[PDB]
Amino acid sequence: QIKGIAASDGVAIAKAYLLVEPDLSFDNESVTDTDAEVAKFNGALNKSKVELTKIRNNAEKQLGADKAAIFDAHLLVLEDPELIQPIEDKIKNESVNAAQALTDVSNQFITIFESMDNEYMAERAADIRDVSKRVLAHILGVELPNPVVIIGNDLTPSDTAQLNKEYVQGFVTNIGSHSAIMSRSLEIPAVGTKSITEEVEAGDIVVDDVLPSDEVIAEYQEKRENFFKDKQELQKLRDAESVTADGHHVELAANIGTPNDLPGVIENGAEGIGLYRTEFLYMGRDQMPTEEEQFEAYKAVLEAMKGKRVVVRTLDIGGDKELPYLDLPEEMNPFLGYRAIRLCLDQPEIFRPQLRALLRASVFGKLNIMFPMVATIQEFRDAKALLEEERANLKNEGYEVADDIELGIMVEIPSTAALADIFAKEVDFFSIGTNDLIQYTMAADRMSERVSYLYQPYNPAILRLVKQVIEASHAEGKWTGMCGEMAGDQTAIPLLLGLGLDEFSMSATSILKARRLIRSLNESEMKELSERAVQCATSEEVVDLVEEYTK
Amino acid sequence: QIKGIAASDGVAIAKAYLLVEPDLSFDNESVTDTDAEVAKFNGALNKSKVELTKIRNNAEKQLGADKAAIFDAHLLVLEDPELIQPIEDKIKNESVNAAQALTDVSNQFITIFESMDNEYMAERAADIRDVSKRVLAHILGVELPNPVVIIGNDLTPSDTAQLNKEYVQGFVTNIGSHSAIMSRSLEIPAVGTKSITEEVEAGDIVVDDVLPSDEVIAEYQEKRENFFKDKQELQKLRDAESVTADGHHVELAANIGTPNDLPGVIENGAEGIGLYRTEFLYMGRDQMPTEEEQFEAYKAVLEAMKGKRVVVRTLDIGGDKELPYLDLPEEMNPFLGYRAIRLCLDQPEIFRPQLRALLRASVFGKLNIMFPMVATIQEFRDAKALLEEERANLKNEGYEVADDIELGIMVEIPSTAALADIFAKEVDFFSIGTNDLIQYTMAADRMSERVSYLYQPYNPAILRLVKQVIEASHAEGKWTGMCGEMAGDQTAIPLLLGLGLDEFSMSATSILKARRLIRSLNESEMKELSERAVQCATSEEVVDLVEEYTK
Repeated sequence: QIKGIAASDGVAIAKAYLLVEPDLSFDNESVTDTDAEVAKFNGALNKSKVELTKIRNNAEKQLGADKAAIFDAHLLVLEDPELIQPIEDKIKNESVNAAQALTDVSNQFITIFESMDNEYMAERAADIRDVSKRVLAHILGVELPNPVVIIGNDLTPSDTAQLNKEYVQGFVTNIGSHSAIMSRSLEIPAVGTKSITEEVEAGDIVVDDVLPSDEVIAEYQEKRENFFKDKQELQKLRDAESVTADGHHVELAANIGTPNDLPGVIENGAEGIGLYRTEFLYMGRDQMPTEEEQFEAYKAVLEAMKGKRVVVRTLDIGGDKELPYLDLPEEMNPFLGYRAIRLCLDQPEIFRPQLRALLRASVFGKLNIMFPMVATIQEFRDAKALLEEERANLKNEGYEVADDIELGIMVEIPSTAALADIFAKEVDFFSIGTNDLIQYTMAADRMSERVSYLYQPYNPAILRLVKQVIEASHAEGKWTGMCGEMAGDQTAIPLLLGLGLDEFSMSATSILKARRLIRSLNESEMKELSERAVQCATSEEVVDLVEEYTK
Repeated sequence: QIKGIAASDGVAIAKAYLLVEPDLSFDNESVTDTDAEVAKFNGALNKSKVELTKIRNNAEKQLGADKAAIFDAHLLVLEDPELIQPIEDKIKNESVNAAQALTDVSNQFITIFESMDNEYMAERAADIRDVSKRVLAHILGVELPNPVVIIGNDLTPSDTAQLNKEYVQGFVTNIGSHSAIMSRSLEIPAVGTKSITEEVEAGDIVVDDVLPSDEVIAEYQEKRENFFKDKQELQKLRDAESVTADGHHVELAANIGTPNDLPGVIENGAEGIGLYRTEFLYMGRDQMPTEEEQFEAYKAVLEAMKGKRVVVRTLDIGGDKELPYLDLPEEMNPFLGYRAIRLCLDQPEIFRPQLRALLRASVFGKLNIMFPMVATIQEFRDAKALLEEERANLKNEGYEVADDIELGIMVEIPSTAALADIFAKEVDFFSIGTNDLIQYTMAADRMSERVSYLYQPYNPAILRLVKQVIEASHAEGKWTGMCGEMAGDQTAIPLLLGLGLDEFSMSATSILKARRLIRSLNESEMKELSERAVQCATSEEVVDLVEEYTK
């Protein structure tokens, strides 16, 4: 029973392996029948060759290709006549046994090859030493490791590969890395010991380190069908609908910041993209991104989502970021200054390329465009007018532009929530960016440590502003989404459901667990939780109410 | 008709003065009756002395005291025998007239005294030259200036004082200072000319520069009874109530930042102090202010207001300010960080001295304590608990502490407005600090130029948050005040009245004009203006509605 119960999964229950290198010690004896001694050596030699030729071929046809070149090198050594002949001649002319004959001759090679200090000649001496050990073991009749719950002294980042990952089930508990690496990589169990070298015999274990009992072999056995159970039923929801137990439907979209995030979107079952952050196109470069370059990236995503909603956020950046082209002064409170839509409306030369590209990409999918940092109705109107201006420009140039592009704002500035009903008439949708709404509403820097205690996503104040935005959009027949981390928060989800949020958008690695929660919930019950939640005074009271309705 | 119609008031209509130095040129003649010529000189000498002795005495008994020492010096010169005798001897022995005799002898003195380069010997030569000119004028029979609408070539910061400020009514239009200074200082009119030296004769003007017409002398005459009319009826409201034409009562308090602001509070008719900023006690020093020092300053004001409400704001400061004692890190967005109540609750060693002093000072007047930057209900509760803790401490030490000290928060963080109804139960009052509420609600730095266009006090969003705070306090039987510049804004006042704000607090120099506006208004009509105002979409629409209801 050791520790280090991490690095990988749990519950293994298999045999063993013990990669401990056997005792290949021998006494330098003298032989009577040298011919027999030479045949003995030649027999171990060939046995080693068929062994290697089996290891090689059975490494490529599994999971090697490039891992199968060390064995061909191992094999090349054994074909070297300048190695074999000296051994045989020693057996004959010196009348010593094969074991020492092999060792003596191979040692000389090891000696000469390491004193060359070449990165390869030291590799050669390493191959000789490695294969010489194989023949020698055959020569002495000692069965050595080769391709169960593996267990070894150290952590070989080369030895742990020979075995077939298939039968290589269970775990691999050593004693402290090269072990904890493939531990989680092979998706197996682990459980960094020390005195594990004296556990069970060669027969044997149970990862989770228990080894055996034959009694409590049922507890962990079903505890395994509890680990795979969750992971399986979870991924099974990949295509399942996002519906509450009582039939209430919601959409679970993903937040991405690059077309490279697309694979994670599909493998998690997102129902669309609620936030396509576009800063990656502008940050880390010396020139602004061209219309054509942005077009390609918007179109790629629109098309890849096959008609699913894709909400692109126009440039949301300010002076606190590098940006060599463009000259943004220092600023005392950048989060309260010249940034996002303020910068874009003030510098249309950086905004037009983005709007033209979006407009052009709109024909390849279901595109929604949202503006960040809008504080006033006139700012939305100016942005929209500029979008319409380039719309007309694109048509007079022959380009096709989708006519039903929904325009919204990302609610983050409190004044925007205070006027929800007014914006709800001119806008097509709202998307609550709680990361910044919490910040501005609590007047606490989302990145500051000294005041992080005021960054309260569950505070009644936040819930109330979220509610008036949602209710304001529904009254005008529109919808409201959320792309702030809150939307993927297990504690917030129950509340958002009750409040009536239409679409939740989050990192792809959260949709599944979120879909699970949403299914095991009653909207009628969540609605009640939210009505009381917005009547609380503190965040703690809100939390207590959520742990209550989600017992 | 010149220009420069500023520097002072308007509408004068008086005589003239023309301080132009007369022509004191004379021809060096020869005299027959030297005795008569000496008596002539002696006659001008004595006439000058009684003239000066009159100027001296009639300078102290008016507005001089320290201005009456130049004349005694002027007089001391004329008593100097080393000056007189040489003149007389010249008249007798050289047989030349007094004019040249005086000039010649005085010149020598001027010569000798200026070549000494002393700051005083040059002052002596200046006195001689100045008084020598007086005798000489008498000697030639030339009436010179002495103590109407003054007019002169230059701007003498010494000549313009001889005349009695009483008869010195009207203005003083020169040609370009030493003129524009006392222009507004004497509260007279002005109207920086150039070719004004050739205006009206010695008889004569009308400041406002018209001079005379005897026809349009009625227009400006009543236009004067329009200037003094406003200024008079305005100060008459010093003791008048702050009531709307239809009987709605409100309080007009003052905002101060030091006991030295007290005189302006009384002379403007403030009905109390709505904001006593306490930063002055902490800024610009190397040690924190002691309890005793703060006590003295709070008590002084409490007592001086004779039972009128005095709302003290606890320390409202953050890292963006010097503050040598205390160590506040750099911070990227200080307005969104460690400051005000956040700093005080985190460093009670700086907060307790302030609360103890306030508690102690409470027995000398009607004190209200309000906390700044409160964002959460728990922050108010923690501040209150700490106040109660020192309350108990002070009583167990023998100090007296008023039991009815009202506790409130300065609403500036949006979350605070979103939860108005909750705070309205635990707090005694609210005081809207619109300077920062506008900033956080519009997410625009109150001090930043590039985004000042978003600092919109009349934006519907701001009006709505103000309204929900006021309505929330009234429902709990409490009151709401406002100390942001908005409360003293002529455009905002009509709206605040309609919204039902109980107390307006502003710089003392605004209460009068504000009281005027409030009186010439119908609350029932203002209430209607506000209901529509909170239904607008833009600031411009709000403004248009105010110019409409205040035609």
